[PDB]
Amino acid sequence: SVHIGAEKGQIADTVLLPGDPLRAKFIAETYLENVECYNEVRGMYGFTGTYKGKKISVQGTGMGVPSISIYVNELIQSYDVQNLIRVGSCGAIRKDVKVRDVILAMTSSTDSQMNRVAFGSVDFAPCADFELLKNAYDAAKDKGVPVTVGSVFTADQFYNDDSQIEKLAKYGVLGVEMETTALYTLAAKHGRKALSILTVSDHVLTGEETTAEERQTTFHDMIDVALHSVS
Amino acid sequence: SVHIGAEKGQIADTVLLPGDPLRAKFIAETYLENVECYNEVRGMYGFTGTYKGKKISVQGTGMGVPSISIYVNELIQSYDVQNLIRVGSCGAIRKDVKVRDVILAMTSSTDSQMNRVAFGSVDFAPCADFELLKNAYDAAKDKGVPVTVGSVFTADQFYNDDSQIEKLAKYGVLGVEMETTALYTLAAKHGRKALSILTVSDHVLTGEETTAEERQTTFHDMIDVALHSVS
Amino acid sequence: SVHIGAEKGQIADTVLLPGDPLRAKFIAETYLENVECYNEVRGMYGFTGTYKGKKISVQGTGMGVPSISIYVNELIQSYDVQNLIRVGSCGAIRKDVKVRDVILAMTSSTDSQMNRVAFGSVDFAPCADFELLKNAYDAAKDKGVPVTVGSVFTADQFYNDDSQIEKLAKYGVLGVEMETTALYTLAAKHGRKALSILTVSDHVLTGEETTAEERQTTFHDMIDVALHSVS
Amino acid sequence: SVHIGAEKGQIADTVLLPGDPLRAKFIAETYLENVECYNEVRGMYGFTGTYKGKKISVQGTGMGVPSISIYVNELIQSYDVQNLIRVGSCGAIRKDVKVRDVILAMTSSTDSQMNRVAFGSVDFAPCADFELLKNAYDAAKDKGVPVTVGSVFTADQFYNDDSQIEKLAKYGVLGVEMETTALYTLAAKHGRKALSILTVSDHVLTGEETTAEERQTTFHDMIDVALHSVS
Amino acid sequence: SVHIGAEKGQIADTVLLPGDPLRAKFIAETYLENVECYNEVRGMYGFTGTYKGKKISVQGTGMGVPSISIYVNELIQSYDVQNLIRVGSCGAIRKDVKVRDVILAMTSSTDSQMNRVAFGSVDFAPCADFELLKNAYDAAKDKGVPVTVGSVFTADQFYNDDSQIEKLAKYGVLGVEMETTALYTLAAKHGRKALSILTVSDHVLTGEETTAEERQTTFHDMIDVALHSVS
Amino acid sequence: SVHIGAEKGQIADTVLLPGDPLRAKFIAETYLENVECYNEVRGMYGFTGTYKGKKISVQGTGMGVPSISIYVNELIQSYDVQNLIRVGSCGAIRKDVKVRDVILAMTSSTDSQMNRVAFGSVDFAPCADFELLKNAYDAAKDKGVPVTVGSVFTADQFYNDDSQIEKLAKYGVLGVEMETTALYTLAAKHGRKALSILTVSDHVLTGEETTAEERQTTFHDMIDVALHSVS
Ligand SMILES: Nc1nc2c(nc(Br)n2[C@@H]2O[C@H](CO)[C@@H](O)[C@H]2O)c(=O)[nH]1
Ligand SMILES: Nc1nc2c(nc(Br)n2[C@@H]2O[C@H](CO)[C@@H](O)[C@H]2O)c(=O)[nH]1
Ligand SMILES: Nc1nc2c(nc(Br)n2[C@@H]2O[C@H](CO)[C@@H](O)[C@H]2O)c(=O)[nH]1
Ligand SMILES: Nc1nc2c(nc(Br)n2[C@@H]2O[C@H](CO)[C@@H](O)[C@H]2O)c(=O)[nH]1
Ligand SMILES: Nc1nc2c(nc(Br)n2[C@@H]2O[C@H](CO)[C@@H](O)[C@H]2O)c(=O)[nH]1
Ligand SMILES: Nc1nc2c(nc(Br)n2[C@@H]2O[C@H](CO)[C@@H](O)[C@H]2O)c(=O)[nH]1
Repeated sequence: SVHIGAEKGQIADTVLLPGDPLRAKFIAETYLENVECYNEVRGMYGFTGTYKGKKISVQGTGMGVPSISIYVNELIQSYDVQNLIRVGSCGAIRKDVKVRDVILAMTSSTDSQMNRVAFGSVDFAPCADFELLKNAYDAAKDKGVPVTVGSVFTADQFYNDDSQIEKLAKYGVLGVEMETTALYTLAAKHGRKALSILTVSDHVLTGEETTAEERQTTFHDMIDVALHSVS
Repeated sequence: SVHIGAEKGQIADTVLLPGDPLRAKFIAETYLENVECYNEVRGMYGFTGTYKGKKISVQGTGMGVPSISIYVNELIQSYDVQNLIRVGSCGAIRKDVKVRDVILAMTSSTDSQMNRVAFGSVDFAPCADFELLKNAYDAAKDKGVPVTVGSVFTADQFYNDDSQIEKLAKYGVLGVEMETTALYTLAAKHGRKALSILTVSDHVLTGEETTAEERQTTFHDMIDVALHSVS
Repeated sequence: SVHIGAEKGQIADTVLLPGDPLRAKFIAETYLENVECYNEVRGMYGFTGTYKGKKISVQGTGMGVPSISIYVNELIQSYDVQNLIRVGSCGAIRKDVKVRDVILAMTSSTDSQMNRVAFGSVDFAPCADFELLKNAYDAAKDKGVPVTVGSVFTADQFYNDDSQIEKLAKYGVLGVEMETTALYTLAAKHGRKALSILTVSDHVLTGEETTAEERQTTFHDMIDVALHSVS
Repeated sequence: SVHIGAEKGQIADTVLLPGDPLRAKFIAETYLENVECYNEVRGMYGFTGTYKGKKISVQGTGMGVPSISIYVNELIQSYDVQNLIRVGSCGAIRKDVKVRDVILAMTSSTDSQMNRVAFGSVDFAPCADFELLKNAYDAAKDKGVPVTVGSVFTADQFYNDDSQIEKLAKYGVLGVEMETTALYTLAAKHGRKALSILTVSDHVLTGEETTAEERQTTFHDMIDVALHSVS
Repeated sequence: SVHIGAEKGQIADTVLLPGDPLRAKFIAETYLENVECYNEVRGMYGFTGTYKGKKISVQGTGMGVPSISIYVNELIQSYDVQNLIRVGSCGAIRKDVKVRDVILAMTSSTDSQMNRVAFGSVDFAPCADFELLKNAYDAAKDKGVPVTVGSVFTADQFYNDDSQIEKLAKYGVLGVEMETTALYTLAAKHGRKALSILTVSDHVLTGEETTAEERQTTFHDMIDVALHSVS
Repeated sequence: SVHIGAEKGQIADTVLLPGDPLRAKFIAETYLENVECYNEVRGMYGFTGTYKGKKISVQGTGMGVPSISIYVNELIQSYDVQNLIRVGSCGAIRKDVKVRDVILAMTSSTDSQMNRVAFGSVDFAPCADFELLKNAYDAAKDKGVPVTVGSVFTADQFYNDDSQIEKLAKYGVLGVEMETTALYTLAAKHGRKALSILTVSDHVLTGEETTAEERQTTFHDMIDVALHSVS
């Protein structure tokens, strides 16, 4: 595989997908037993290890549809990965999305052309794998972790003169990130399972920041939910 | 309201949405107590009645994004309707979608331009209200009704020289109907709740028909699921 | 035929196409001899009968490109229908379109994606069959019925936050309805003949309503023109 | 006016619009009394003269939407031109369009982006002014000149690897030229009157050429029809 | 060749491409030895002659993507033309583009659909042939003629209610003309060499005109640069 | 600045832009004096150091329009960067592009929607800053490094079922990468200077790989050209 320097078997059925390869390192080393690094290519670290005696891998994706598509493609095609879970965050675009909320994306809107390229006059709506979604949801409820289930917006431009998120907020969209559409689309295409779990980095519309302590907590809940949504 | 001849209060918080106004009549009269017809405009019958002592209405929608949008718009704007549930069927486009399956749409793809008109370079992904979805799902599981959760395709043309459903099947899309995108989009826009529950009228790709008896059963399960997903 | 429960021969060469299936019933029973109903499917009534000893049928279409396309498709493919005439109304978008005017559409603009789906980078301009147009025009002139000949706009959304009709008015477009583009496109594709004849339900831009009496008259003139444009 | 070197009044209410400025010269000098040339700018000759004691002008347009738009724009804006009549030819794309036929375009399809630029998600259908159309039609019938009334295709590329005219033929489109959409669109926008009258230069699909003698005749009929459609 | 009445060999490897066929005549007769006119078709004059003992031709193109595409297509396909150089002018859309500047276009933006037709979801960026570009640049520098190298905008509409040139100026685009995209695209497609050299007819945004004397000079420099960029 | 943890002044006027943050480290440490790392955020290392007594920085960009846009945006907005030079490689899509060639992109095509989002019906052609281009070209020629000047294709999908590069090759496009369009577009928008210099990682169409030794050499020439194109 071109972008991942690993061997047959070095990668688990379940990969967790942060955007930052340093959060990849942090996650593995903080949460997992007998950790191994399998990829050092391009600094986009991946790691396999164990959680409750079950194998789990953690691969960085980079930022943007185009970067994540690369990793998801190779993970699926070259390493027969079965379940794929994005664990990152997003800018919240609604007031009712609270900074302690954990978002489970049923679907994703986008200004990426990726789907228009393949489909033309169809708006393809990507779709989370429901069984993973239900699991993650259950895992949250049973521990009373605050959870919201709805849609997000996979953007191409972080800095965006022509942002239409105001209109997206008005249609119930929860927050904007930059990966989900690609994950959900590529996974479904290959008959695989995928889900994005997200925390709120800030409220983008009402301006305000969230604190370091608030981020640590919700981060930690995201990884918890992800892990138990699986074991 | 232009298309519905009813009075303030004559319509419930929860409306069920068949496409056929004669299935609207059938549903109400078969399932509901002390039934009343409130709309005779254009033959697109609507009915309010009672189920387990709780008010429920049933309004026909017509076929197509443009027709349902009319009814959904008026129901929401003129009659402050809170929950909206499409109960119809669809052509299945995958082999693994069985003729006894009951489909709960998390989202919908489309070749309707309705969203491109409002959004331009965004693929808007419509999103089912999750709380209704979960309810309907639970209601099925607890009675052991076979249920599938995924996406569908809201088409504009029934007869379609340029059908791309083959490609849609390959991405996990379950079946094609002609209403969901509109329901989900208009509902979310108005901060309301919506869901499409669907049965399989036929397999469109593998050609074969389903029998009258198979349709009666699954139909009956759809209305059951809808009702209990609410009470 | 899937949507029409009729037998070979039960449907005439010339079908008149109201949107409302109750105007279908009204028209037939008010204007035609030895009337027969051939379709009760979905409440979308169709009727064959006689006018001046010549067979004429009247089929409801529903509202929207997607609904009418269904009926037009089946009428053409399953019942070898030769001439198709939409008789409905429209919202007028110009001041010079008077509430007593009868509109004959030479062509139609649209925000439906139906043609973009089939054609891509082509703006397909649908085209009325001229021989029917000329007839209808003659039939009006010879009785001195006020008649206007120009274009309309086939819309997808009745209620439309992103309405561009102001700009359409400025280019001479007369009024907005929701069926013509589909009729004209499907008819021409099958080497058949089609025409939309329309009355003014209201002025949409200058706001004002038209009265019940004004509508009865112009309605009656529309059906007159349609019938004589044929006999 | 930038592209036309003429003075207030030097140009008539009725301008005839060939594409070739040498057919402009030919037309005027062959058909008109006391001829005057008013424009020599860019070689795109225009001429005013008299026909049956009534003033008529004849201005070359060039080939393509972009060129004709220039001349039509200036003629309308700078010289208050009221009626505009394209007299050129086209490649026929249907077998039933005979080489002696004279085409009156009710409307025009296009791959020009001109309308998509102004309108976005609307397919704008340009529309001939009916009163001119009727006149031209009458003028043909009364002299028994063979005449067809339908649509054409305004193309951007003469030589076209991606030609979709095969599909356009199947929808009843008669022939392809390169000016009409622009004429009809700009004229209607300015509350003016326009019409394209066309002869068949060749059959494009069935390959075959038409002879010099056949072209002279039909040409001559086109100019005849145009003139009498006015006097 | 359909649009050019010339014989095998009558046209040089290097053709200069003004838009005006009268500037074509002027150029040849002012700059070239033993001049011959080979095309009189449609008034779009072409001329072959000699400059410093080397053959050079000069063909008018008309205005617009669609017109120039015709001439470029035939010149390339029918007369095996190798180098093609547009010598015209443009409206400047930036303050820093001075009225004495000579523009060499590396590339061109457009609202023509020509490339979208062939490519769909790709923005094709046309590309000047660099060897010609470098030559022309050198030829300017060595004589100290003021020269700017950047991009332009090939527009379809001269008069443009929906002009986006303000936004184009902000991205460094230098000026607007109506031919370059077509030249560069068709030339590259046929493995040929092309370049647009342009003078400033006016500043379009800041309104002001340039004088007749300023135009004569820069014109003369354009033709100079073109010729020496070749000998 | 959100994505780069550096202080005012820590970053030079001239930044070199590899995609791989490990090639960023390699480049700096191999080519530059008194090297300093200023960014460790996300593993996307940036470094400032000295070359021939002049300050030069080297920042990784990630893969894809969306990732590079982030870094370019911050570098320009937060650190007033003046010149930006992408030094990476690309898949060659033409036979005449030799594995030892060094590509200087005058412009870039794309299937990214980034520009369509901002521009709509315009194909925006991004444009390299010519002064940097000329420098880099000169620097190559004077040392006799093999250099090609033309266009490339900025793709969104590395793995691409719907690849149109075959058609792009036919129009002279040299190779496909994933960053240039974004660089050139964002740089020009902010009145800055940018250039992509590229080596050939493989021939994508004719299949064959290039060797490790061939890559080391051309890589080394790319960095050489970049540096001297500046000093
Ligand atoms: N567009 C956008 N992306 C965001 C935002 N906050 C975050 Br964390 N992201 C994510 O973080 C990366 C860029 O910061 C991308 O992967 C996004 O998924 C935001 O406020 N806006
Ligand atoms: N496009 C499409 N629509 C279908 C199909 N089967 C059914 Br029931 N429908 C639904 O039935 C109506 C038309 O028959 C529309 O509302 C659709 O929701 C099908 O096989 N294809
Ligand atoms: N969009 C639109 N459609 C209209 C209007 N008035 C009428 Br009657 N219609 C027609 O009536 C149906 C919806 O009311 C559609 O079939 C349209 O053809 C109007 O003011 N606007
Ligand atoms: N695209 C196209 N245009 C044609 C054709 N025949 C003729 Br005459 N034209 C017209 O002639 C000019 C180019 O030859 C354009 O103005 C068109 O209006 C044809 O076969 N194809
Ligand atoms: N759109 C546009 N085209 C221009 C302008 N100035 C000139 Br000279 N042109 C060129 O001149 C012709 C129309 O006047 C076209 O070929 C353009 O190349 C201008 O200010 N705007
Ligand atoms: N699409 C594409 N990108 C390529 C290729 N070879 C290379 Br190195 N790249 C570049 O390398 C990264 C992905 O491998 C992207 O940044 C591209 O710029 C190729 O053959 N195809």
